[PDB]
Amino acid sequence: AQYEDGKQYTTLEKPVAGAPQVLEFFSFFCPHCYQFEEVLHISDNVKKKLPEGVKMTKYHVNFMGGDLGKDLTQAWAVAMALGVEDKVTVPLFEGVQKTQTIRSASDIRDVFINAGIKGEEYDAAWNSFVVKSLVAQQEKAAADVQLRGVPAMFVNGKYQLNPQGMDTSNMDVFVQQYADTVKYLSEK
Repeated sequence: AQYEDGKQYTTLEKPVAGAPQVLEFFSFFCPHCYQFEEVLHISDNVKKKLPEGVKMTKYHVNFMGGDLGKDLTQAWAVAMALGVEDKVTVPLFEGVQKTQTIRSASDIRDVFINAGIKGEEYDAAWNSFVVKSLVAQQEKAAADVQLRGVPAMFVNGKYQLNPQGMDTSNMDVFVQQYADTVKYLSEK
């Protein structure tokens, strides 16, 4: 074939019932995630090629950056709850990996404040049980697929993207190949 198990994707031996259709895992400590978001715009290009009636989910993971890693997962829960993912993703990535001005929960908070979310509104979210379950979901989804690395994408809880098996000579070509694979896996 032209798409073959083990080449552009791998198949999960232990399939995951009821999973989100397109599920992506990242970490703000993850250098390739930085690339995936800021240089490649993977999530967005995948979306551009998905059929619609297709829900796209992105979750943070705990296993990088120790204590701040967890904070970052709670903060992403807050971002999801407030629907401000698009206003913090870039300053969070740059704060962790470019300028290195994120060192504590408080610095994470500053990004939101400067992105216009109100202090009160952030702290309330931060402490809300809706946010707790949202953190729980993120962890549960990671746990369901035996996740030990990011960036990672899963399609219908049964296929995992395999980007090491795609040409990286041209960044645009890498993205299209990636996205087209998601779409093929989507229709499978």
